[PDB]
Amino acid sequence: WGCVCSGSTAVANSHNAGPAYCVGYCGNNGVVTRNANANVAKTA
Repeated sequence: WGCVCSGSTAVANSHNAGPAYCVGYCGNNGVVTRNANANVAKTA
């Protein structure tokens, strides 16, 4: 189960995806962050 969110846990699981899929919820923090997120899921 690889699901990350750039806010809270309630929203993190709200979207989710799966152990086979990788999702990285980003915002207006920076391009780097948008990548770090997907990095935590893609690996999860």
